[PDB]
Amino acid sequence: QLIDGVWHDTWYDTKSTGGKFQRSASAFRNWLTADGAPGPTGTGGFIAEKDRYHLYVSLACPWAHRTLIMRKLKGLEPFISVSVVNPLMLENGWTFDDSFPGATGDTLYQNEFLYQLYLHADPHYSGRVTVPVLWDKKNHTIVSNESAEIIRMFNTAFDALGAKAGDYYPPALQTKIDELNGWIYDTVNNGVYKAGFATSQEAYDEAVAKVFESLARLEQILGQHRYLTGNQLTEADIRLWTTLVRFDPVYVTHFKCDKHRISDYLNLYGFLRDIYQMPGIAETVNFDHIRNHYFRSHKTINPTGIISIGPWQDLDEPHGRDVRFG
Amino acid sequence: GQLIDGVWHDTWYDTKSTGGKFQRSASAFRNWLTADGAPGPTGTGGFIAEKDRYHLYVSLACPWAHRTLIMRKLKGLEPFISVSVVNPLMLENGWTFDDSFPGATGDTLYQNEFLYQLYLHADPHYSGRVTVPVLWDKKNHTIVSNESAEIIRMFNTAFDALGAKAGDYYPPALQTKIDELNGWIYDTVNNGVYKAGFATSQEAYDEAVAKVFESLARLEQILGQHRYLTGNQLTEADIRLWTTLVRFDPVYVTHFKCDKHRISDYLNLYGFLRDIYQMPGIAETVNFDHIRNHYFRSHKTINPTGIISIGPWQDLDEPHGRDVRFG
Ligand SMILES: N[C@@H](CCC(=O)N[C@@H](CS)C(=O)NCC(=O)O)C(=O)O
Ligand SMILES: N[C@@H](CCC(=O)N[C@@H](CS)C(=O)NCC(=O)O)C(=O)O
Repeated sequence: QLIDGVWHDTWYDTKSTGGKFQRSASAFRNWLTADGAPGPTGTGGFIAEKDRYHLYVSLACPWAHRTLIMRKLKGLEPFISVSVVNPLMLENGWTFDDSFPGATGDTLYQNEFLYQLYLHADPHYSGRVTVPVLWDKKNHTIVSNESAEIIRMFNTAFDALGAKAGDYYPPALQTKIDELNGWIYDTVNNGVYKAGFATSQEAYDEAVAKVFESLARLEQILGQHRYLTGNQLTEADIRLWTTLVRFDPVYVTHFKCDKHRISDYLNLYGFLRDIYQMPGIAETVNFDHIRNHYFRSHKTINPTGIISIGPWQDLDEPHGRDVRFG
Repeated sequence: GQLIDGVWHDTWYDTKSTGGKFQRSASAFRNWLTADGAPGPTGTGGFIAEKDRYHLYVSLACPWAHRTLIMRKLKGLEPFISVSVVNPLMLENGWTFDDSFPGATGDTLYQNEFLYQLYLHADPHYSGRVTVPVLWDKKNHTIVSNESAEIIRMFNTAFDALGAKAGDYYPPALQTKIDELNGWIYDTVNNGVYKAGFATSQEAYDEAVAKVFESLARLEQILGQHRYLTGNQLTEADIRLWTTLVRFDPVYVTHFKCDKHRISDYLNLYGFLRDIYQMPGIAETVNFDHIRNHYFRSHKTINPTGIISIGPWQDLDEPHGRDVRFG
């Protein structure tokens, strides 16, 4: 964590006294727009254009992963450059230590720590230092560090400039999507963390049951049609998939969500391989980063730092859900 | 923890050592219970098979201790061997006689507080690990054996003339095959899962866990040829493999990170697991609460939180067919 301009090695902190962290922690909720107008929150004028915006991600984070997937589906590679922090999130938090294969270092300003860029945008900044970060190269500031919104910007803001066709938040499906997003976040995306980081046996039992209850639900839905809302791929699927692709390799063992493996569900496993095999998506998946990060960064639950050999799986097996449905 | 010169050490066992290759009690307890009281190949004589003399201190969580409980059922030795179950929580005092946990009985002979008190009684200045199972001699108030591989040999024959059920799980004809299996099954599986769970470095874990799955693969091949490891006869090699197998999905998979495959993913190993589990008398010896509680809560070095994972789903009651499939 990063308190009023200074870092604190998990020293967050001595306690509280006014009052939640803080008045600038989600002060990065601006929107990229096509006209430069401010979005529904934050301020303008971050207008969609080339060679201006940049992504700071870890390949290990399921939230940052969303933005990489949307970057591929929408053909935004020629508009949006990418920096990849080191997988080992140690005492300094996200680090620009390259050397780990696929780690790039701060390829813009050559900083040494992710928290440095947060300061370069607000030196009096109080709050968490998270990926993903959508960065304005021209104002040297943070547009947004909220992945749920970054993927919506990517969805339309670049269309006139030549983005690939696709709308992952179509006005018709929006209420279904917001609804799915609601419980999928609480019971699955964030669910596996509530379980893996649970404080007591009682906490863990409640969290992990929610996880598997929802999996049974999703298995059912997938079920009646190819994706969550029907025959159309939406951001609700992408948001579910980033957790799913990490489930068998990390969450099952590391976060003790071990009642069933994704590979045990007919549909969920098919869904997993489906999106996995979409052109361009496999390359955004890097299991070394994923596994090194979780097993080595979380000393409070895996003190030994040992990376388990991992549940067996083959994501390249043809899935036939394109045929099966509708 | 560990006893040093009669003194228990809360897991500072010891402050290194400076002396060094424990000990004069590394001689452990290796006497043999025999039919006529003659001495076995180690230890001394006088431990003749009889009623109301011998007792067994176990944990329901321990695969080694579990071997002796199973042999006790198969051979019908309940009339001759009484049993005490220590508490599953193995903390800073080692095995404990804390009842309160269901299945824990306290010390049914002398109501001690700690397993290590029994060791001290046998050897007031004992230096070594305080382990289960312990075969205790009520007459001479000492320890006969604390070596599970030998206790099962004793159970297998020592009582044959006093009413033990017919059955030889180490018969002359199969001894060579059995000894060979025991050798590699012990090093890569019974103890292999431990080498993996407690590996100090990533390299140590990598080598242990691969040998574990390499051996399961080999075992899967063997158990697709006949009902048991050596053919159509159950032997101690099966029993020794089984006690690990039954703990594999509830604990070793998650807790010891042996998670490439689940036993339920193997047709034959999973059949063999259900097959032995469903033999009369066997299921009573299995207590998943003791097992899952012991491993997750006791090993704070591996699992600081002491959280007990919900655990891989399984079902050992479903019929297995192995009684017919072969041969
Ligand atoms: N709500 C934000 C937060 C993203 C997030 O939780 N990122 C994690 C990755 S697991 C992170 O960088 N955490 C580091 C920290 O909290 O110190 C989002 O959806 O992107
Ligand atoms: N040599 C013993 C080994 C059994 C053993 O080490 N049991 C473990 C339980 S998993 C134990 O009592 N360990 C206690 C300790 O080391 O402190 C045998 O094979 O009978």
